[PDB]
Amino acid sequence: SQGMVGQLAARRAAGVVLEMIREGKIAGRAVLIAGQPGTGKTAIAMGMAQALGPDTPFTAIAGSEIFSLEMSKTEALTQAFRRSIGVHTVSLHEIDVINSREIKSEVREQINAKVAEWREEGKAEIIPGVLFIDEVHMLDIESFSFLNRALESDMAPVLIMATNRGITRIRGTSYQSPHGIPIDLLDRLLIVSTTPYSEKDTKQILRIRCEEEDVEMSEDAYTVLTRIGLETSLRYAIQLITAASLVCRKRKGTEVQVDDIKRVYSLFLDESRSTQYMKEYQDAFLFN
Amino acid sequence: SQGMVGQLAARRAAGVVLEMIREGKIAGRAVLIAGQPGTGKTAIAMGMAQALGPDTPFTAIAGSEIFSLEMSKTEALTQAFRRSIHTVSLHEIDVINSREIKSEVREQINAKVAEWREEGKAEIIPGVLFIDEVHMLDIESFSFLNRALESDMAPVLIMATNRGITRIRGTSYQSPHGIPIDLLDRLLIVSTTPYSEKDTKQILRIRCEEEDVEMSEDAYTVLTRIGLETSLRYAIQLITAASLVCRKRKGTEVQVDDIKRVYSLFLDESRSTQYMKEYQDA
Amino acid sequence: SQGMVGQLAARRAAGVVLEMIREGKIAGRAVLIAGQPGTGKTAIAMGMAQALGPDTPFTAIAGSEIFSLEMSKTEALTQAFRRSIGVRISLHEIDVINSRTEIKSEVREQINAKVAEWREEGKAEIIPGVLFIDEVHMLDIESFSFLNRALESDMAPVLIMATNRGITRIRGTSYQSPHGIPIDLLDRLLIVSTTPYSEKDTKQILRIRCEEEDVEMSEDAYTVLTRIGLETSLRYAIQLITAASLVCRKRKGTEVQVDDIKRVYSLFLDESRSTQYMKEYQDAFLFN
Amino acid sequence: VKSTTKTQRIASHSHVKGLGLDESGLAKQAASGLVGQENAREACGVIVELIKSKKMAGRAVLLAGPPGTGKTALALAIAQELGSKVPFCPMVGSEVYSTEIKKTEVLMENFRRAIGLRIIQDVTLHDLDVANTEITDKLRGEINKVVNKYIDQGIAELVPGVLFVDEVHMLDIECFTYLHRALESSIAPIVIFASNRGNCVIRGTEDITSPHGIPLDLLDRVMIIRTMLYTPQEMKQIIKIRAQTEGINISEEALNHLGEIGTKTTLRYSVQLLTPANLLAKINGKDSIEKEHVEEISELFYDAKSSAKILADQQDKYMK
Amino acid sequence: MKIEEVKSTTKTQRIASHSHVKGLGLDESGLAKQAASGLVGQENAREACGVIVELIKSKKMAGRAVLLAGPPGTGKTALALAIAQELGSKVPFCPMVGSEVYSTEIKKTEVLMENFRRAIGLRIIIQDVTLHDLDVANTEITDKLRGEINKVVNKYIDQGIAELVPGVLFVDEVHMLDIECFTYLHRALESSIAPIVIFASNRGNCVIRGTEDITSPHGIPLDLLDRVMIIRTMLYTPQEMKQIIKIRAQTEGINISEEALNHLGEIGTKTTLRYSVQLLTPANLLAKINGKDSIEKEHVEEISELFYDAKSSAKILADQQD
Amino acid sequence: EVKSTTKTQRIASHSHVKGLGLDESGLAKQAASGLVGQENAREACGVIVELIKSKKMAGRAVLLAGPPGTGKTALALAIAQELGSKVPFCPMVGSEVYSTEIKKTEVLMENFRRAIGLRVTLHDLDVANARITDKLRGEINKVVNKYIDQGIAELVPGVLFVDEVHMLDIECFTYLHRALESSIAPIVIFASNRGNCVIRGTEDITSPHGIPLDLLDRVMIIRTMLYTPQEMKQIIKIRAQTEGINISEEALNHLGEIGTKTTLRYSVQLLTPANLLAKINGKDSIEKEHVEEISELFYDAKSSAKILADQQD
Ligand SMILES: Nc1ncnc2c1ncn2[C@@H]1O[C@H](COP(=O)(O)OP(=O)(O)O)[C@@H](O)[C@H]1O
Ligand SMILES: Nc1ncnc2c1ncn2[C@@H]1O[C@H](COP(=O)(O)OP(=O)(O)O)[C@@H](O)[C@H]1O
Ligand SMILES: Nc1ncnc2c1ncn2[C@@H]1O[C@H](COP(=O)(O)OP(=O)(O)O)[C@@H](O)[C@H]1O
Repeated sequence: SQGMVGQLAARRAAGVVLEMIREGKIAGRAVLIAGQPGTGKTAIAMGMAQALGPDTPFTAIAGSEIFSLEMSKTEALTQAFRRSIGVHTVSLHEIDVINSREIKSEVREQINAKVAEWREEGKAEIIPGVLFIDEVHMLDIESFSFLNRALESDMAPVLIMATNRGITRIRGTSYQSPHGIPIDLLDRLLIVSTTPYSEKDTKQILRIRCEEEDVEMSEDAYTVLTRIGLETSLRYAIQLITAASLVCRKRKGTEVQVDDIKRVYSLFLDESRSTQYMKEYQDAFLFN
Repeated sequence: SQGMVGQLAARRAAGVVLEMIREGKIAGRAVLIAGQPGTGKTAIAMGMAQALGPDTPFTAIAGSEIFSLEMSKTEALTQAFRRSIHTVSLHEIDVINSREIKSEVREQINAKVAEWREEGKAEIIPGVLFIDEVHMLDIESFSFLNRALESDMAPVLIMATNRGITRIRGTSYQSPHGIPIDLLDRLLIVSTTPYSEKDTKQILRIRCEEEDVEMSEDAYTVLTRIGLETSLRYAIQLITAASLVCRKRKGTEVQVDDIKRVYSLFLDESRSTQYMKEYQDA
Repeated sequence: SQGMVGQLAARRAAGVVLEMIREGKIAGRAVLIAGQPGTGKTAIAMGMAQALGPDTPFTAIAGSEIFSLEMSKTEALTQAFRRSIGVRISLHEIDVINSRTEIKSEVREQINAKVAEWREEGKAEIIPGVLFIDEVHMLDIESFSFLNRALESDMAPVLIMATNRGITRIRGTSYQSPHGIPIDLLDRLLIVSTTPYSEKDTKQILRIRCEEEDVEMSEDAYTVLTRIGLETSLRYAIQLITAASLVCRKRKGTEVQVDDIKRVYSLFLDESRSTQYMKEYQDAFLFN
Repeated sequence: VKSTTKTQRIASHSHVKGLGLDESGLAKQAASGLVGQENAREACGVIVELIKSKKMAGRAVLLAGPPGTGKTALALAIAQELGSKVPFCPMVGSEVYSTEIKKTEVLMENFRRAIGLRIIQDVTLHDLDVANTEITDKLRGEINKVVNKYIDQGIAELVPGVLFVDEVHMLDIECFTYLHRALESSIAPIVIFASNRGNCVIRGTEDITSPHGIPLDLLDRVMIIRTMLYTPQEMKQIIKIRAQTEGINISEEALNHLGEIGTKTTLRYSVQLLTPANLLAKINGKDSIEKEHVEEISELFYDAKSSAKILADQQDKYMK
Repeated sequence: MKIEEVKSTTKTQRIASHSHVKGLGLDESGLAKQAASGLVGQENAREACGVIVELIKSKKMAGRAVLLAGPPGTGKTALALAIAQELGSKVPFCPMVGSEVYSTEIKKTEVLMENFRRAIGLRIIIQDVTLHDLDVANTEITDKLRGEINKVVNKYIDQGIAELVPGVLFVDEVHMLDIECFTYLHRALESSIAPIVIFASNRGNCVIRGTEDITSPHGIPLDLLDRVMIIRTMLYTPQEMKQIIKIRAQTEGINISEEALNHLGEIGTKTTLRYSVQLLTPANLLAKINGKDSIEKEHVEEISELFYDAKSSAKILADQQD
Repeated sequence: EVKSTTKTQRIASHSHVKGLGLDESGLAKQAASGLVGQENAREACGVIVELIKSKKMAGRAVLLAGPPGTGKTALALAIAQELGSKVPFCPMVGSEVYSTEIKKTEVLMENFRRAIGLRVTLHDLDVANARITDKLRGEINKVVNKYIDQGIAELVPGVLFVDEVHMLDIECFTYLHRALESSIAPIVIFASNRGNCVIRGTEDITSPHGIPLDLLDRVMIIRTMLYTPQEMKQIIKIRAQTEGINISEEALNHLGEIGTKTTLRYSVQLLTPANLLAKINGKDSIEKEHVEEISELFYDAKSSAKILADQQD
């Protein structure tokens, strides 16, 4: 249903989290979504945005997105929370570009007070959104400190963080913590675990994407491809499809045959074989 | 006597140093006092301040005190020497004429002082500076002292330390006491030895007197025994917390039972770490 | 002939490199003169300066001259290339003329554009020089990046680099390359290897240096002085002569004898014995 | 009054009203919310009487013990009983690292707030710092001269509060020196540190190893207190006290099963499964939380260590 | 915002070593030929690039990129050049090395934002022109000017007057770009005017530049490595390697005996193909000094004695030092 | 114009060094002009004195490698003695370059100017011509090249002693490499007691004595050897004489083993404090009793830290 396939564990757990959001009992927590890369961590976060409301704001910013020279880290994070709060309804960072034009920090606090008035007025009304920070172990203690100050606010959104890392050095210090998050915050997190896809789960996924890219396919070429997916990676299999049709439709086959999937699998490699060929050449060159 | 006890070696060695101070021969030297934490290094340094004169300026800055985000290191150290030299010191005069300090207002006061001093109106007397945990300082600050000791009005420097061979902070070389070798060839080094059992008892007997707290003879040998087992700093801590328990049950004066209770409640750094390294491994 | 002695391998290869300079085929390359210290790397480079021109500019700057207090690396390097570019009816020379105090990028493009006028004018003519950067492994990726932006130039001079190190971590990176040069540049270099001087080659050299201070010498002296030369360094033995004559002239001997060379060899040490003695003492107190 | 006191931090400590000691100074098994932990409870009782008897000149307090053993709770207890409306300021050590504000302004703002004046209007030194633009050190000395004057005039009394600095091993060598210098003054509050780490390299020196990550300059002015882990039988008693204060009905067996998670992970985790467990019961239309629920949450949500256990252990076989 | 087809910068030295590469030389259904349009061998990879040519024309390359992994001296700049040739009609090609972004006199974001604009051209009674030229015609580079020219250039296509020919951006030594450079690209590859990015790398599992615990394939981040299509290149056979050299000599006008390729080929098998190809010119000039038309095996054995490859020369100095 | 604020406090331990005590031949007398023993190195300095007088020291320096407390400064001070009357000598330690209130190039370029004098040092001509900056450096030198042209006043270059050379970073060496090229430079005498050291500021390059190879080549190295107990007593006997300290014959023997145990710098330092302790007991001279005590009271540096580490155990 709605593009979910399997992942019943996280889907259920995500369900529970909505209730503490609806019941107003989420204040001073967060959600962390732990699991291998490309196991629908984004989707489960996208899901909660949808199911929670018709106009709920949503923002998807990665960890490594903050290390850019565009502005400070604080400006980048501040702009994120400001965007992920809706008040037709338009977000607070949307309002900042009108009533400003960088932004003077005075402009922000200026708009804030005016908004507490119209909200209190009973003409304007506030709704929290959802912020999603992928790859969270990239952030550092100077940015984690900002979040705890940010969650303490009354109009704060719900924060959801994802990661695919176990015990790791907290970026910015010399200590190790689970998920590279400071321990002051991990005791407030609700951790939700996503497991890798099964065999049948994988097949269903490709079959959905083929529909999305209008590509005919044989049941043999469908299950020969799913086999690849479980052996290497799901984001590889999905890569091959569009490239597979263009070989089949080259010879005007139209319905993809196993020959093409055997062929195009031999032409574009995946990151595993790419390294191992490099690694082999590296060491034989180091030989003598 | 300044209620000195024990330290028979360092006390005498300190005595010899006063003569080269009085004979005008301490110029181009300094005093280093090596020894374990809590063996009267500040006291022995406080002693020489006393015996050298009734009004000698004395200054206590620790080594790590220079790491201030308020001021740079040079102000931190300059304000030390200026502070350590009716009668008043330069740094106290520095704030009046500087009604942070302007760099010109110091050199200004120096010229004005060279007149009144050479005049025969005022007299300058050097004091004593004490820099505890000197290994914290770095080569950027050691360079300053050597330039600072060259002045005619400079005080005598007394540096304490409880470390052996150590990396000179700011470089990649290991030097004794973390001091550069250009400076150790000028220092007079004095070693302070740990206290015996008898020496310990007399110390704790004085501080109970200092705070108006009685004790039984058993308590002293117990409390002194704790002193030798853990640290004199810890034992001296237990007393005030000891009296408040003895006075709790309306006892007159502290007994062994109360040293028992106040012991099992408050802990020292040795037991505190082991009763937590057991959890750390697990 | 012409002062060069031995180095018969590099002398010939240096000869070929002139031809790619004369035939206009050096563009987009450079010369690296690899070889242990004190094997005439500067000489063979200076030979190309002599052999190529009557007025050819020449600059001898080490790598460590770039790490200076009173200018950026770009400033110091840029002034080198400016100076080593000849012009007559060098660019850095004119820059104190058409400027007056500092030189600016806008000032430079001015004189460069004006020079594009007088060159094609037919009246003024430009001729490239030779830049010699000894101790090249000192440079970093910020300086190598500048060279690749420099050698592409239309009046760029020929770059000659020296070095006495094998693999090195490129200063500025976490990566190791042969000769401490980035791999993007080493595929554009012509490498010449210089071999250490033979015995007869050494003796001939000293005989030239002695002549320069009108210092006369006995035959056994040369034979003994060469032995120290091959044993320690050509750059050491040449140091002893000047000092040697002053002992001979001290006893009005008129001509250096082995007693003097045996004497002054006993008074002034060399870097080998110097360290050994330090390292012997360095250990004993360290033992305790 | 600026009414800026935080509440979402102390939310997990609403039940703690006192230290629960008899007149003599021996702990009762449970009173004023606290349960067990008698040794530390008795020790805090002594610390209470040195603060009132003015014997705590300069000294601080350290609560060394494993996480989830009542460190913050004991600190909060002392403040309420010691005086009416005495301020409590919890802070984690990692709050000093912020880009938009200097370290000194982080420590001082909490330090000033922990102190209040009883004129009658009770207000914290920090409200007078925001009542009297930007607040610099010149402004603080002035208020202390105008506040030390009011109390001396009988008009108001100074009630010093509690400053709880959790994760002390994260404050660098510069923050401590800023504390040590302030801890000697007379208007400061009582500083209570807390640590669950043994000997650690003092943040900012890369060579010094001192206990708990504190300098020896300041470590000789601290009174250490240990806390021991809670027993399975005490563990179940604490959670029942939180389930009540939340107005949550829990089954007797499930209170046992939730207690064992306490022994497995931490007391802070087991308590945090109450709320989500309750909502899962509302989904199935129940009043109380039955064992099915707690067995359900305990398989949906994960404690921190086990999750990284899964991923890292999957990571050896995931990549080769 | 004037159009300047004439005003341009072309690095002669970079095209010169691939002057012979005219087309990917694919025919039929993309089947490779042993020798076609200058290329030789590399049949596996040549066939694949033929597919990428189609994905680009059929507009399927939605935010994808290309990675050519393989040992150095295997035809990786050549193939990426041919793809630019095969898209046809003088599409831009901007070869750059990863280590160029570290420059002191210019920010990293400018060095990349620049090289992209050189690779997207606009064929607009008509004269082609690159987006960078419309910036230089637009002495200040601003983030406002960017979107303006993106609206001005894309208002012309949207008027139907203008057609956009996006070219190829070849970034070699990709493992030398730090994170901030990859995240700059990562948004630029999202745009609709962007060119094709063709990365290239010969290292293996490389840690991202900076103090990063992450170990990533080819030193690329994981977020960007997902939008990459990897193609492998294989080492050249002695026999193929000769047929490469014979083509460079023909393009330089150099007459060389058979035994001179048989020997010059083997040195390629030992060191690289880039080293062997470089020896042609210096061999020829020495062949002129001895007054011969063609290069005899004596000249290759001679140059081989004078000039060294970096991988051996450094080996000598370290060991003779030791 | 001159306050002459020269480091007298620094040279106070060298008052007895009058010259190199050279003999008529290249050999020098076993004991003369204050110095004692260390003959081999003394003779070499005799050669360095000639190359300076014969103007052959163009570009070169001197390196005095040897263990600590073997008479490095004393020779370097003596060399300034032999080069005429009242020639500048500016002893500086290498770690003085690291300063907060001053650029490294200042305090180096400054000591260099303090050491070249006229007939009045070139550093005096910057405070006297002060706005001392690099613009004014290039001006008074040519403004003084003119005076030698006129013969009004003659330039005598002095000696510069840079101790602890291994503490100067790669930037300082490149600076001296420049100014040692100019024609108004003094004789730079480095001193080091360490073998191969990573050149400060490079973290990978190892060179002899911590000196870069470009500068390590224009250097003439001279080794000094440790003193015998025999000779070491004579030096301590010489310092006592110059300080008016009567010392017992037995004490010099007990004060000569303590030297060879630790250093010569240490034993010379124990004289003054030993004397005052004898004044306490109202003695004319220093008896063995005293040195038996000061050896107990004060400690040499390495032994003190030796004790504290063992107390760490
Ligand atoms: N002695 C106690 N009696 C009852 N509840 C307690 C006691 N100590 C702690 N708690 C509660 O247990 C939970 C976790 O303990 P907490 O004090 O927060 O851990 P930490 O030890 O790291 O500070 C909180 O709900 C807290 O209020
Ligand atoms: N298949 C080929 N066809 C034609 N020329 C080739 C072929 N393979 C390599 N070359 C030539 O070899 C040289 C190296 O190009 P390339 O291999 O891309 O450099 P790199 O190997 O470092 O990527 C160029 O001359 C290129 O044209
Ligand atoms: N040859 C000598 N004869 C007499 N006294 C000497 C001699 N050499 C050094 N001294 C004295 O011994 C001490 C050693 O100083 P010195 O070792 O020269 O400096 P450094 O330790 O830096 O090398 C000084 O008091 C010096 O004057």
